[PDB]
Amino acid sequence: RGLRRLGRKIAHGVKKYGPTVLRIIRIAG
Repeated sequence: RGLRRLGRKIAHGVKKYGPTVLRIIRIAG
């Protein structure tokens, strides 16, 4: 769980979260 562009960028924070943040905001307010 390190990748953050090789594949873990498009999803992550949406597929598991719902919104999209995380790998973009990594905050999710």
